Amino acid sequence: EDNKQFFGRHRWVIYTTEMNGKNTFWDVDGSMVPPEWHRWLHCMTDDP
Amino acid sequence: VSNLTLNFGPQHPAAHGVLRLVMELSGEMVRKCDPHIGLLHRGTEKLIEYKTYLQALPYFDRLDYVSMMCNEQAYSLAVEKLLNIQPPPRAQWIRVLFGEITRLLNHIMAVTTHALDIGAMTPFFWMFEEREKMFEFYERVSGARMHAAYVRPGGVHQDLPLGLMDDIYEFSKNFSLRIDELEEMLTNNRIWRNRTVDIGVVTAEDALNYGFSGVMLRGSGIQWDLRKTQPYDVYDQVEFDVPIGSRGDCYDRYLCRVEEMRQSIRIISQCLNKMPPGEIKVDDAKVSPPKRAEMKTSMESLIHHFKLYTEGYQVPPGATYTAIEAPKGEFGVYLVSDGSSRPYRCKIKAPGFAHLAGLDKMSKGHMLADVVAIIGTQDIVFGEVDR
Amino acid sequence: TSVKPIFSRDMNEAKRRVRELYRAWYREVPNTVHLFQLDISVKQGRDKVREMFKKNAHVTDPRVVDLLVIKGKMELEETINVWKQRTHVMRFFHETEAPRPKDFLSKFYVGHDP
Amino acid sequence: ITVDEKLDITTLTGVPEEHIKTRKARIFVPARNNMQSGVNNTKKWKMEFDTRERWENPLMGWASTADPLSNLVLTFSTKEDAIAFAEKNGWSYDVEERKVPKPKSKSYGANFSWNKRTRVSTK
Amino acid sequence: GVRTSPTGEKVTHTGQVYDDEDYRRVRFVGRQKEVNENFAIDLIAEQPVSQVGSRVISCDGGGGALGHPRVYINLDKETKTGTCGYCGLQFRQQH
Amino acid sequence: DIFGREDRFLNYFANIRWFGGVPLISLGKKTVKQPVYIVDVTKGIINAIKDPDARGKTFAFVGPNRYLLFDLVQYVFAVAHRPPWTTRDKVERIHTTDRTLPHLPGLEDLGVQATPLELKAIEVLRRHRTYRWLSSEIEDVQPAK
Amino acid sequence: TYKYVNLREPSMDMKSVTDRAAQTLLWTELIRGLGMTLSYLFREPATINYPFEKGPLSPRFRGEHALRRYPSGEERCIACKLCEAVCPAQAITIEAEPRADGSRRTTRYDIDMTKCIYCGFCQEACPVDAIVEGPNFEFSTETHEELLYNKEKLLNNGDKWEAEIAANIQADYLYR
Amino acid sequence: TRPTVRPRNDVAHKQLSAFGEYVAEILPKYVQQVQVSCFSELEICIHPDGVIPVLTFLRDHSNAQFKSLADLTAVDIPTRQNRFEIVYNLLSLRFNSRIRVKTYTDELTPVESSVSVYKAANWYEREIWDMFGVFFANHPDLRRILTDYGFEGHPFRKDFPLSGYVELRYDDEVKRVVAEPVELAQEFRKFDLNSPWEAFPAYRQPPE
Amino acid sequence: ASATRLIQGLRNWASGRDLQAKLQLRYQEISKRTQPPPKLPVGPSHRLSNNYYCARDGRREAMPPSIVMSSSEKKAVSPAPPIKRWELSQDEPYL
Amino acid sequence: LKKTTGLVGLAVCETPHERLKILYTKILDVLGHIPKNAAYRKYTEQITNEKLSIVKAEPDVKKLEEQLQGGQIEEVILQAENELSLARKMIQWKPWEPLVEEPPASQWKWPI
Amino acid sequence: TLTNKMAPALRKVYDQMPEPRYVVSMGSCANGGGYYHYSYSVVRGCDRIVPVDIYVPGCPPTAEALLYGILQLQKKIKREKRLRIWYRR
Ligand SMILES: CCCCCCCCCCCCCCCCCC(=O)OC[C@H](COP(=O)(O)OCCN)OC(=O)CCCCCCCCCCCCCCCCC
Ligand code: SF4
Ligand code: SF4
Ligand code: SF4
Ligand SMILES: [Zn+2]
Repeated sequence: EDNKQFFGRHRWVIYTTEMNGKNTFWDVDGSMVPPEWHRWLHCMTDDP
Repeated sequence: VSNLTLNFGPQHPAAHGVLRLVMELSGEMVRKCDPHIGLLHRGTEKLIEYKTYLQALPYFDRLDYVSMMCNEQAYSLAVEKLLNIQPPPRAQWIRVLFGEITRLLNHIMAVTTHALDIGAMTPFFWMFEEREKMFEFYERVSGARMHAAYVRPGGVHQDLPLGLMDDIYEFSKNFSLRIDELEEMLTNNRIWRNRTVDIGVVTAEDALNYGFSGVMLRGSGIQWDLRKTQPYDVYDQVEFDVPIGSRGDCYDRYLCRVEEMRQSIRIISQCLNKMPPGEIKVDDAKVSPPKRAEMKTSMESLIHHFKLYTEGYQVPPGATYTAIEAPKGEFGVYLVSDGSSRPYRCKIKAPGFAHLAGLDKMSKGHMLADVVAIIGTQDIVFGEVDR
Repeated sequence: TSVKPIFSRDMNEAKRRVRELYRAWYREVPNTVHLFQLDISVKQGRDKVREMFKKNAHVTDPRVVDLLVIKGKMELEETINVWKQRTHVMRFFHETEAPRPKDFLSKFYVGHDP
Repeated sequence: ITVDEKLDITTLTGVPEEHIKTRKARIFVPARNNMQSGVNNTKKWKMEFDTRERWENPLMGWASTADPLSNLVLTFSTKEDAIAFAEKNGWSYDVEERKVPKPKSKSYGANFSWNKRTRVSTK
Repeated sequence: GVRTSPTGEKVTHTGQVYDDEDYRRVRFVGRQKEVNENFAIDLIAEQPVSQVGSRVISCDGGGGALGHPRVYINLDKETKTGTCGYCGLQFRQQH
Repeated sequence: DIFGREDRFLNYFANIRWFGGVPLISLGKKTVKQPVYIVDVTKGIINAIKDPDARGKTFAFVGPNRYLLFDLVQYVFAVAHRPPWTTRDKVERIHTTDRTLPHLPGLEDLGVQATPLELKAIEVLRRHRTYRWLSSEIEDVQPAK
Repeated sequence: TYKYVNLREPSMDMKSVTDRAAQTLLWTELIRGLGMTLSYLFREPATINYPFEKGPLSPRFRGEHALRRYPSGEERCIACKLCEAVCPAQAITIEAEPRADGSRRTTRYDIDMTKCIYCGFCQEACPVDAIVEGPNFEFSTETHEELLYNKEKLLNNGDKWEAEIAANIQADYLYR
Repeated sequence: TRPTVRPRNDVAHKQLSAFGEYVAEILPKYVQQVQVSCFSELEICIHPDGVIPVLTFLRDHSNAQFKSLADLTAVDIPTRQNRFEIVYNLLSLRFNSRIRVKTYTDELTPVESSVSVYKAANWYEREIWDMFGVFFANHPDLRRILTDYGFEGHPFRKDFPLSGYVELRYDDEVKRVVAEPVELAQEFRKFDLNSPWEAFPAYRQPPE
Repeated sequence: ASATRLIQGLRNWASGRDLQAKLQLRYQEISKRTQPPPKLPVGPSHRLSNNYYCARDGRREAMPPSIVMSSSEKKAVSPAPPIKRWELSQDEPYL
Repeated sequence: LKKTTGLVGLAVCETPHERLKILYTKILDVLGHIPKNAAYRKYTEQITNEKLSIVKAEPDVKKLEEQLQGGQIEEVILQAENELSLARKMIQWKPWEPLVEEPPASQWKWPI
Repeated sequence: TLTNKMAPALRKVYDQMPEPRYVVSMGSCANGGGYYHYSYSVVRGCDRIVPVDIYVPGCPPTAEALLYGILQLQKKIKREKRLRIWYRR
């Protein structure tokens, strides 16, 4: 989460690897975020 | 013999909707053009007959998709008018606000895409960024991006989320600066101007017979407006002024769209200043559903909920024609109601369906390379024309 | 019983106009079947044309006849030009309609009250 | 104008496919749904069609058909208009006769009457 | 750990299990047959039997404005457990 | 030999015309052949599949009329005019000659119509300059038929 | 009121037409104005990296169709048919057989996400708020099959995230 | 009645009644029924002849202008000896008013060329022909708008079901799009939403 | 904006004055999210003792009156007085 | 004097007065050639004489436009033209004769 | 929305294309009929015309969602493994 320097690109993520004991890195896409981080990452709510 | 028969093309990179076209021409000059419309025709008016008023409303959203809250306002005003209801004041004000916001949308689109079609790859980008801010507003308001209704008969529902009008204000603050940036991007450009100057002019009475209603009549003489003459809601009160032009030249129509964007900024401003905190929906439980707190715990609210969804409110019989000012010009729906839940026969009026019928005369005097600009100049969506 | 007849007062001029129309079709069958590059022999196409005329042969009222003639000159007015692709002109022919059994115990044998 | 007076039955071939021969059309006045009491559903003649088969779709099982005319209904004011539209529009029809409640005499006092067998127990 | 068919299919909280004859079963070849592993009914008997020292009680079903609408259920008959029509969670009057 | 749009037979003959001009007819004649159009075949299969008493009965398909000699090659080469494989496996394949044995249920014994070569041949061939329908002068070998 | 443009007197007087021959001839307005207002380039563009960053949204946003259940899950759906009754695309299916306990739930509750226009009406009509439009837009199936949802898939969708939806509903129920 | 109800004005009501009455006085030939909606929109019924004369009038006469044609449409009503109501809906430019002109026809009886007054009527008439099938005498052109070229049957009229009688698909047999009798995956479930009790007492008709 | 020196002089020198609300909208003024939870008013009616639904109904009217229906030179009155012509706007007469 | 009128396709004629005089006298002649009962001649002749007198009064151009209540003078002239055309077109096909056949008499009841 | 009238032209546009090609169906309409799926002129799905790979629902699908669809198409391109089966092993 950025210092708030700017909107729209507020916050950002790295998905890393091994999720569900399946795939690998380089496969990054959506749905890698769990539900609550989906909420707070989309500007839905300002509270992590 | 000579002449030719040429045809359309499937898309420009920004293309909204596809027409065919058959132009019998002379050497690089079009003597006769005969647009084939009806290519994309989804048969809404037959569908609406099978679905109740509350159900058929998204059709009135997406028949003309670009300008949306306006069409919403048209159908809603129709059902209210025929149904003898008035929305509470705050509903009317919100409806005006998003009405002129939507007008800002459809105008900025029409202008920019009119550039991208002709050349000028960039202004499309600069301004549709701001348009993305606009949909950033809708997503808060109605809970979805574009087609989300947020308009009913008997007033809008689900009032603004707390803290929205701040964002509205903030966009409206510097939008003036940015649209002026477009005005330096164009308007004294020798290229764009010298491409569209005298192309596709119109005589005022001729426009009346051909039934053009919109920036057409605006930019060509014949001073007229529905907003001023037949105020359909509190949109009467706020002060502003419409532009005109004396050259009927298709350049006037452009500049008139611009100045209507600016005036739209005025109306948005004054609206933000005048907003009463009354309520959202009307208070009549049988026209519009109760909020859940009253729904639960109270019997009659529950019943009117359940039936008002299953069967839907019944509208007394009558024939109405309502007309509003939509960014493509005069838009309207003619409702025909058997005393019932469902409607019966409702034909929308597409300004594009009129304006498009004018290419025959308008394009008679200029070769096809500017028939491009002739089509694109009058705001038109082939999703709205067909229906 | 009053009426506002269209192009003809009596079935006479009706028969006249439909004769005209069939002349037009029998003119332009080869030009089209060659024009859209159909696989049908001109003879076959013409036979389907006269068939489509024969289907309606039992009509009497010359209002109806005249209106059907308007339909005909309208569709022919679309085929004389290119406005209709290979698709529809083929769509008069039915290749992809499965043959429908018209004999009883075959119908009964399958369709269960068609 | 030269109105050209003409006498023949009106028929239409400018309308859809061979369904006209096979299907019979039904005319009636729908009888009140009994589980409610009220007549406003009644008073208007209707036209619906002989129904046709429906099956369980192997992917889901929604009902499905080729019966384009299945879901139509046409409200008429008087039966003469039903037979008129059936004749004119070309496909065969069958009429059902309209029925009404039979006029009755209910006297509340007859609940309590002296020698008459009618008496309301519990009221 | 759902009850499993002799074929290996997992029956559902409304038993849908296909029959060995049915060809449609082939659509599950190579791809999973999805069913919620947590049944509903199994969570009804999970709940305790609430008791109230009053005669007639309410259920919002999880609090105001979120839940099912109010209904007052009658506990008069104590030889059975009076059940809400929405939640399904029983009530009794204590003795 | 099965005949159709994307098939490997008649299209092959259309594409063998290239350099050297020696597809076959080394010794000439000696080749009787009756290509059959594809939809007749596949309709054969579907009737065979949905019709009882098609089980346990072996039989073959026949080009109904044509039963051509190598005059085919110059025909299909004549119509449609003019613009990794294998050895005598392939050219001896296409050079194989017979209609074999008459008694086997041919076609109608499975109850389906047969298609002569001409029209469908036009359809699949296409090519040329496309601008003249003309005639094309059907081969009509039917030797000894 | 009417405020009109382009009706003006171009001055054919001197010192206007000076700058008119300069204007036509030397392209100053074109060059200066346009080339410079593009040389406006340096402002940091607005672009967002979608895998690693995501644009803004709203608590009322409409995702995919998760069913919900009570605490101690009851299958909050009562089967009352409303969500199916108001569906403007008609795409829903409900068949409800009273189950073992005597309470009523649905046997087959289906959706065609193809047909679904994502109204929000089925979110308003549900008396108990059984079905709610999800926050997550998670999609791009490889077959037209996969976009049709059983009651089961909708449940599992509801289990995958709730406290999500619980946060949204708990936020906005004051508006509805 | 003060809140929640549209306030109605009697000024426009009396005015429009006066104007329609006036039209009835000056055109006794074609005028049949002149009524005013209680929400104040004047609506005039016209015999299916004087459409050309009546509209030539309503474009001129200097006490009325109606320079602009708003929209042209029709409504398909069975039960009537004439199926259709051709509805001319006009816009008065000078006076701020709109009035409607209703005319009727059956299938066979044409309506004659409203083009010669309003150019805007050009496509509205064609669209009516294609989507309904009301023929228009000596229209400058008649073609198909909003439907397929080979398409047939005039869809909007209630004789024509929601879906069509055909569908499109493609198959490697013919290498072209084809047509087959309509087959739906889902039945288009039908609903009866009409409740009894006559919610509106005013509009009731006398029973017989 | 981000730290800019001499390029923001370029931009100040091309297109004129700027830096109020950088086009990107990225600097604060985001309202947080709902510091108070919303609570909404309720308009007319929603009150006992004032009203009966008959008075405030507003539907159930308007049977359209028919005139001249077939079944003192006066004034030749128009539909209404014409539109009083518009006037200019003192803010900008022209632009 | 003035300048190009606001309307795009309309000429500016420096002689409005006697132009209107001519046109209105024409409308009196032709409009008077109609049999005199029918309301059309009555009302049209009334308004025509009235507005004519309005022309007989104010000499100036602008205040004439003001009190006249029409549009800009050119628009008024045009509308007088169309008035005349409608007049003679109205001499043809005799609009004032009694009704042509009444409707089916069951037709116009809306609610069905 | 894909109407009957447009459909043939659509398949032609498909039909002159580089042989390796992919079709992404966007929007509830084209992906199986969407808000219409009924009446007549509209074709139901774009499968009935051309084969399809990535169905992205939404009405309209949020630009982010469409983009996620294109990315998932890329991840279908990864596993093509098209050539080593031309090696037939
Ligand atoms: C003292 C001793 C004697 C000294 C004598 C000295 C005399 C000097 C007098 C001036 C000299 C010439 C100045 C330049 C003239 C170039 C040609 C020209 O004038 O073009 C103008 C012309 C006008 O367009 P238009 O109005 O449509 O045409 C009129 C036709 N009736 O066309 C146009 O305006 C349109 C052209 C648009 C081209 C596309 C846009 C180009 C944008 C970039 C241009 C600048 C590039 C600079 C160079 C880059 C680095 C090399
Ligand atoms: S959002 Fe989808 S399921 Fe819900 S009512 Fe609309 S189309 Fe139906
Ligand atoms: S409205 Fe809610 S409880 Fe009723 S059937 Fe639909 S999902 Fe179930
Ligand atoms: S936004 Fe919705 S209605 Fe429009 S084309 Fe896309 S799916 Fe269809
Ligand atoms: Zn409960």
